[PDB]
Amino acid sequence: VWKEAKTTLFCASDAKAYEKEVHNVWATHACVPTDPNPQEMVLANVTENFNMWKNDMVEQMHEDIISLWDESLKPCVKLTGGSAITQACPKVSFDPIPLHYCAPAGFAILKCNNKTFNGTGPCRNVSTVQCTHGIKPVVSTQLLLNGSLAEEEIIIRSENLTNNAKTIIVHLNESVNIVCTRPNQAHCNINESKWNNTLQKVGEELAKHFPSKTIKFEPSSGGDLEITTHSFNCRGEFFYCNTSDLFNGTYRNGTYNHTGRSSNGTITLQCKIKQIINMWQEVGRAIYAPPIEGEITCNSNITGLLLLRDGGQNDTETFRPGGGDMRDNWRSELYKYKVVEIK
Amino acid sequence: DIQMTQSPSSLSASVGDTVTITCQANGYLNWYQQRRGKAPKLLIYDGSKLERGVPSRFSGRRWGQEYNLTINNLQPEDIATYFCQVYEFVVPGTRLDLKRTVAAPSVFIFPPSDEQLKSGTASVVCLLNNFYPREAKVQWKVDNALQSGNSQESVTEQDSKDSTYSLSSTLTLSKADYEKHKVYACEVTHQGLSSPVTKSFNR
Amino acid sequence: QVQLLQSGAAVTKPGASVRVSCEASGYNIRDYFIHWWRQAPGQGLQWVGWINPKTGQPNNPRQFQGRVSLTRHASWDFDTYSFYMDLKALRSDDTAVYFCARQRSDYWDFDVWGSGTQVTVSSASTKGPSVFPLAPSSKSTSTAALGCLVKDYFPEPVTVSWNSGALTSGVHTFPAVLQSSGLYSLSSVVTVPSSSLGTQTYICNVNHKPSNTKVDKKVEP
Ligand SMILES: *[C@@H]1O[C@H](CO)[C@@H](O)[C@H](O)[C@H]1NC(C)=O
Ligand SMILES: *[C@@H]1O[C@H](CO)[C@@H](O)[C@H](O)[C@H]1NC(C)=O
Ligand SMILES: *[C@@H]1O[C@H](CO)[C@@H](O)[C@H](O)[C@H]1NC(C)=O
Ligand SMILES: *[C@@H]1O[C@H](CO)[C@@H](O)[C@H](O)[C@H]1NC(C)=O
Ligand SMILES: *[C@@H]1O[C@H](CO)[C@@H](O)[C@H](O)[C@H]1NC(C)=O
Ligand SMILES: *[C@@H]1O[C@H](CO)[C@@H](O)[C@H](O)[C@H]1NC(C)=O
Ligand SMILES: *[C@@H]1O[C@H](CO)[C@@H](O)[C@H](O)[C@H]1NC(C)=O
Ligand SMILES: *[C@@H]1O[C@H](CO)[C@@H](O)[C@H](O)[C@H]1NC(C)=O
Ligand SMILES: *[C@@H]1O[C@H](CO)[C@@H](O)[C@H](O)[C@H]1NC(C)=O
Ligand SMILES: *[C@@H]1O[C@H](CO)[C@@H](O)[C@H](O)[C@H]1NC(C)=O
Ligand SMILES: *[C@@H]1O[C@H](CO)[C@@H](O)[C@H](O)[C@H]1NC(C)=O
Repeated sequence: VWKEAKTTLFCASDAKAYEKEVHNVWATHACVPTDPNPQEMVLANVTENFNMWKNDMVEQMHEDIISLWDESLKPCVKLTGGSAITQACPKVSFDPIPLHYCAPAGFAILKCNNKTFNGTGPCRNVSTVQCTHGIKPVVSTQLLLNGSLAEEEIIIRSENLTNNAKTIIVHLNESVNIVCTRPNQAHCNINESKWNNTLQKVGEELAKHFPSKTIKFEPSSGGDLEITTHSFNCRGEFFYCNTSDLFNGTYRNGTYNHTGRSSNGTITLQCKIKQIINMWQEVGRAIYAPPIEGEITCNSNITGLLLLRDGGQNDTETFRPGGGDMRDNWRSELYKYKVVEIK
Repeated sequence: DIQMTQSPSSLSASVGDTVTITCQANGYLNWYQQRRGKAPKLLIYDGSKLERGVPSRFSGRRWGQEYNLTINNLQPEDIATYFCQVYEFVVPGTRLDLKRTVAAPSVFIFPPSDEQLKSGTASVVCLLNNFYPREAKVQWKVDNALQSGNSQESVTEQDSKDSTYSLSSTLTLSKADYEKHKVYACEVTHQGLSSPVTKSFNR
Repeated sequence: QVQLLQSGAAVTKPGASVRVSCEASGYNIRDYFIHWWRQAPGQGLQWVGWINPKTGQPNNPRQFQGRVSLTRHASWDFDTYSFYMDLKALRSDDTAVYFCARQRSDYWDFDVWGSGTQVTVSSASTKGPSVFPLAPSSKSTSTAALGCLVKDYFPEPVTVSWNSGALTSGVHTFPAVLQSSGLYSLSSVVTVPSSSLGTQTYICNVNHKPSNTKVDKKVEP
């Protein structure tokens, strides 16, 4: 009664047209208010196939957020190799709002129900919602500052585990808190006790598909500062937190040992607000004004990892933090969805 | 954990011959051709799919973990090493040789010159002239003792005249170590020999 | 038209560093990873690692992690990409030819390769060759073979001619092999008639143009 197809999806939102922040501003002249009562036509005994790495919905979400950052958080001077531009660079409120994405009439979004679904292959339990659940679009490398969590066991996501060129996405089960501040040279704060427990159980799942090997965690192997260093954006400020002591441990025999230089039972990552930024959206460099005066703090809860396995021959797989392409972030949320035409 | 093996190592055929090589693998396999001292050339990808611009006489069949590469009607321009590749892993490959009659190598051995002894170094050169196939085994023996880790050997290319090869091994050691022994031998093994042949000399 | 242009042959002393470039052009460069391979004499291709053009993210095996760093440099309209491979602490077995290649698809098929650059790790500066005679002390039939020995020179190459170019029949010049001392060494032998000794003058002509060294040598037992 249905087949797979492509459609120009529209976004649903619970935003407000009276807010200062550029997210509510955008999500009103670009999105349609929520239902908020969608129908859950859930039925069993029907199997469907999904693929989070070749999914059409991801590219559309990538497009709208691109227009968001471009017209919202405006820089001072951009460089496009042979053609620069100068404009006004006003500071503004910057806090993401959870968004939805819906299919028009004649089309339908299929939803998997197997909470242990990795991201590719068939799925026994299917349902149909006209839209998608509340999803917060957070741009962040290495770590996923905000997202959902599976109440079930930890799931590993990759287009191919055998392919070391494919970025690995780790969907956790328990939330891990992260606090990045700028008192009146910044820094993050992560609870080592929780962090040790998380990487303990991550290794158990990594040693499932790679049993014989001892799992490791080394810092990034190099590249731009945006990818090597865990970069994000709090209230419009481009933070770059040194992660060299965050990913510095070893997992063997069902136990994980972290180095990490924890000077007070808490992981401290030296952050720094930059003004020269390699743009993730368009190819070029964008310059910004110095931070705001006062406190700059946002309490985040990392729900996922972005890792890349090193290739070669030693019965010991080392994993370094990755990312770069912001599509992967939204694949870890849209993994359970797919566009399907009713006709 | 990717396991890949390729057979055979040595291979010989004439012009217009139909040739086949096999490579056991558990992943995406690609076939390559590499001429001497040059970059590898892609031929077959995904075990079957033919690369554009590549002669149609090349072909590959995929089933299970067994991968074949087939070259119908061999050509002189096809004499090169062929290696199969899965992801990060590359097998040494199969060397394609211009087929000829099995021939025994003419073994020679040359004692170190006096001028070199002045320098404090001594080099003994064993010679394997005009032979086929390429596969040969040269072991150095000093006072009935096998030498390991002090000998280098260079092999010439297949001649367009007689289609044979030449091998020159060189035992390198100090004059101090050269003047502690007497008999210097040179054992050579080849498919064209009834038994290993030794050529020695004394001081 | 997609072409990957690598740098010229580089000779570096051990311990020091070397840089191997690879000018990529003629395609949608950002959408394809660039991998590196090295080729020691004979053996098989060795994976050095890949690099993400847009990101700059490298991926090296543990045997290279620390000594190698893969970087890139864009152009004006991005029609030219410069992929740099830096190898910090060079050792003896780092001497090889490195190949800049392009990952076309997820099948890991490499359709476009560079010509390659000869990286020779040695600290021999520039020296002429030492010519040593090869002759049979004891006459046991041996149908007879003799030659010369080109020893301890740098760098390549050495042209070897017999009897000022007269003798070409049965002449075999062997490819030079790089010794552990950081000096090249080859040998050239010729098959001579058994009765030719004494009634024939055998002279080899070793030429080393880099160090401007040409030596004539006469060999007889
Ligand atoms: C299908 O999945 C839903 C959760 O999304 C669950 O409530 C329901 O029990 C599942 N159906 C069956 C038969 O297990
Ligand atoms: C997902 O499950 C299928 C089998 O149902 C398996 O082939 C595939 O490798 C899995 N994907 C991941 C990301 O592990
Ligand atoms: C985390 O996942 C492990 C996998 O077995 C599970 O045992 C544990 O209960 C989970 N903890 C959480 C997040 O509740
Ligand atoms: C790390 O976390 C695990 C799981 O919570 C815990 O059992 C273990 O004691 C911790 N390891 C160390 C040595 O602190
Ligand atoms: C993540 O979500 C938390 C809770 O709503 C919020 O306080 C925080 O600002 C978010 N992190 C960022 C910077 O996106
Ligand atoms: C992060 O900090 C570590 C420790 O000082 C340093 O070695 C590393 O270079 C830093 N990373 C970057 C790329 O700034
Ligand atoms: C785990 O490690 C301990 C030593 O710490 C060893 O005694 C035990 O055999 C190991 N168990 C397994 C199954 O690896
Ligand atoms: C791992 O952490 C320790 C403690 O900070 C540090 O000394 C070491 O250099 C780190 N290793 C890296 C950078 O991979
Ligand atoms: C972090 O996530 C957990 C999930 O249970 C939530 O309880 C907590 O309020 C979050 N912290 C904040 C304030 O973002
Ligand atoms: C991943 O790649 C391997 C390469 O052999 C292939 O066998 C496997 O089917 C791939 N997994 C999928 C279906 O994505
Ligand atoms: C591969 O070729 C061999 C002969 O060389 C043949 O025996 C075998 O059937 C072939 N494998 C397949 C499955 O095509």
